[PDB]
Amino acid sequence: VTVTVNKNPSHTVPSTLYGLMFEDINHSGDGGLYAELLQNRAFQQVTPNTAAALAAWHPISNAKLAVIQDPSPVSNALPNSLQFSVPSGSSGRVGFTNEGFWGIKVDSTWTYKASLFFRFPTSSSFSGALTVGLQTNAGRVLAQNSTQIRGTTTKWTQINLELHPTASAPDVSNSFFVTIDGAAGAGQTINFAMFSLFPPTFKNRPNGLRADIAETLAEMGPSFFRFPGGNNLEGQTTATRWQWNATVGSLLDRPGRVGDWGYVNTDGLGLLEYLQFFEDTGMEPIMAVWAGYSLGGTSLAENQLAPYIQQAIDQINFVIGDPAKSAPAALRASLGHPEPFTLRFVEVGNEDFFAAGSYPYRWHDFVTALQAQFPQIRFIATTNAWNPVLSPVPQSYDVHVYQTPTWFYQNAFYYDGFQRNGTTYFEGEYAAISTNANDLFGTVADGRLAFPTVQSATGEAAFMTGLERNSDIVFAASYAPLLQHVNSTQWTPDLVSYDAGSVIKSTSFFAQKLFALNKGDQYLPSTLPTNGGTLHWSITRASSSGKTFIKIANAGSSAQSLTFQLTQFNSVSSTGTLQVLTGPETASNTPEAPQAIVPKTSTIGTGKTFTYNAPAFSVSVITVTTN
Ligand SMILES: *[C@@H]1O[C@H](CO)[C@@H](O[C@@H]2O[C@H](CO)[C@@H](O[C@@H]3O[C@H](CO[C@H]4O[C@H](CO)[C@@H](O)[C@H](O)[C@@H]4O)[C@@H](O)[C@H](O)[C@@H]3O)[C@H](O)[C@H]2NC(C)=O)[C@H](O)[C@H]1NC(C)=O
Ligand SMILES: *[C@@H]1O[C@H](CO)[C@@H](O[C@@H]2O[C@H](CO)[C@@H](O)[C@H](O)[C@H]2NC(C)=O)[C@H](O)[C@H]1NC(C)=O
Ligand SMILES: *[C@@H]1O[C@H](CO)[C@@H](O[C@@H]2O[C@H](CO)[C@@H](O)[C@H](O)[C@H]2NC(C)=O)[C@H](O)[C@H]1NC(C)=O
Ligand SMILES: *[C@@H]1O[C@H](CO)[C@@H](O[C@@H]2O[C@H](CO)[C@@H](O)[C@H](O)[C@H]2NC(C)=O)[C@H](O)[C@H]1NC(C)=O
Ligand SMILES: [Cl-]
Repeated sequence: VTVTVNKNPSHTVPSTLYGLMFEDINHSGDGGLYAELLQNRAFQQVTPNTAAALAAWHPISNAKLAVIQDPSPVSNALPNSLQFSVPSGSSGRVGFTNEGFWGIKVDSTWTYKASLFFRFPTSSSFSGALTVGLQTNAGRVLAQNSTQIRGTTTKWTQINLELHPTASAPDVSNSFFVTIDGAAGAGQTINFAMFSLFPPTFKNRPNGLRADIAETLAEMGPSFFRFPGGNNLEGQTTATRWQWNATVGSLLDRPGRVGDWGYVNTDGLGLLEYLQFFEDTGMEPIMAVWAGYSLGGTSLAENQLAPYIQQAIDQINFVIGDPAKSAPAALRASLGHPEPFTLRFVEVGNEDFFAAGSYPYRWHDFVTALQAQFPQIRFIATTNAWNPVLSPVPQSYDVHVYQTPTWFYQNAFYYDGFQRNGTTYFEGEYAAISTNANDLFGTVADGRLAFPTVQSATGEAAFMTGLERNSDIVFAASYAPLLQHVNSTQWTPDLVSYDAGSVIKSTSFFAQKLFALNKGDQYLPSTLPTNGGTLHWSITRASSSGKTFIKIANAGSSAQSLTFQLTQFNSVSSTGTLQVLTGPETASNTPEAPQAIVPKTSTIGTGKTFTYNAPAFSVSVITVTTN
């Protein structure tokens, strides 16, 4: 195929074209990006006196454990405590462990910060050391530290101890422990609350993020971060929706909530931690607000919305408001960040195409109020575009699609037919999820992808060339989901996977990275690909340097030759860089083979006219300099 590349651009490529979509799914927040190592650290949103309330906690020796509704809890937000009892007639180490999120990486180059609160519910004669530490799951101590406590301590008391392992563990099958001497402790009861164990964090932020994951996200060169959902925004009912103000301030004051993926969220990854991550990485937010619908099916009635609209105003004021003018903005300043954060885009709800009967009045009432308070923000509608008709007219829509790899290359012209009428489009969730057109959301046995494949990433890349061609109206696009804990998964495939110790970069990750890191500010129109075909391309140019990025997706089973014609340019470099992602159709990066499929860089001969053989199932970027 002969591809003519015009010198005169057709439009400016948005700075926001490629970015990330986050919600806490597959333990992407708790157990993932948020660096806390203890699971069920504060007994949030569990039922006292059940086995479920003790999830992740285990006795050492003859310890007796129960989660209680404490008569004198550590805080209003944290009503549950761990009741630890040592039988009379005891000796030797006694206590309890936390298994982490399916393990804990123990590294001799890391300092860990352990903390907990305790009190004796009945004043006692106990006198002895409280030891915290890390052990292998077979019981070998890796690190420990201790402090003296007394049974006369009936008031809540925080212990803060560092841990300094001298040797790394051989694997991640390790636990945090708390012990006393069982002879000293015989017959004693202690109540505990609000445990925490942190490793070193990204940018050394207090209450911050897991560095290997945070660095992997920054490596893809994203421009935006959509958060906090996604389904995790919505709750199952009004009462269990995400609420900004429950996620800020002391961890003692964050109640947590039951999320939308079968597990409790601590809300330790809260609004300020998100915003600080954006500052640390150069991303801008696309922030969602709850919009009167929850996943159990209930829409608030129109005459019930006012307090929820106010809460959305408060949320935005926390991010951008003048501290002198609102309580939320004053709270951001009191938490150490008096300058406003950047916020250009707010999404109204999530997937309101499931509740399109009520979205017209919810959209109308939310956006009327929010646009008046925040004239500069662009509000994003979540129903299917133009059906139903919304008032006020949306300036943006969020479009989601989960489909087969084949659908993606067949639908690369999705935006070409749209009118250009001042509305922009956010492809806020997309992925090729299954090879089974008849059951997309099924099991791996029935075609669901466990991990992205070369097939899936190449189909996505073909669709992405269409997003880039149509970036006069498409302003943003993000794969979903972003993150997966391989030991606790509710959705596959995912962009980036991990266990307690290591990260896996998928084929799709590398397609996202190749697109985002090789993107000019000028879109150069070219000969169109075949609508419905397997071979697609998109060309952009950096206005300041002349670097010219030719992105090619061959989503089919045969190699195809392209002849690029750049004769409209006065000069084209005689060599270019070539970056190629390819492999067997069904190949994936997995925990067992995490680098099976990675990009390869080389040089190729270029000029005013030059050829390139795009392999079957490949994503290629050719970079030349043009003037
Ligand atoms: C700005 O440009 C937009 C993009 O071109 C315009 O969007 C179009 O808006 C009209 C309403 O004004 C929509 O038309 C409705 O279509 C439905 C039926 O639809 C569906 O089936 C067709 C096959 O026929 C399919 O293409 C869709 O995906 C659906 O499966 C009618 O029942 C209504 O009475 C009405 O005709 C278009 O659907 C819509 N196009 C797209 C691509 O979304 C928009 O109106 C413009 N906005 C302004 C303010 O001017
Ligand atoms: C036990 O924990 C304490 C408290 O975290 C550690 O003491 C700190 O050590 C660091 C690094 O040497 C100092 O910067 C702090 O000033 C110390 N704080 C206090 C309150 O003393 C101590 O190193 C830990 N001991 C072991 C064996 O891990
Ligand atoms: C977060 O703020 C919301 C208000 O924006 C609080 O919810 C209100 O709580 C009061 C007292 O229980 C109720 O009478 C109101 O009906 C609630 N309003 C809404 C909109 O839900 C919520 O309690 C705050 N969360 C925390 C942890 O303090
Ligand atoms: C967490 O998931 C990992 C990755 O799947 C598990 O490690 C694998 O375990 C299987 C079954 O024992 C082995 O065949 C693989 O070779 C292991 N893979 C790797 C890369 O080590 C791990 O066991 C899981 N952890 C828990 C606690 O279930
Ligand atoms: Cl397919």
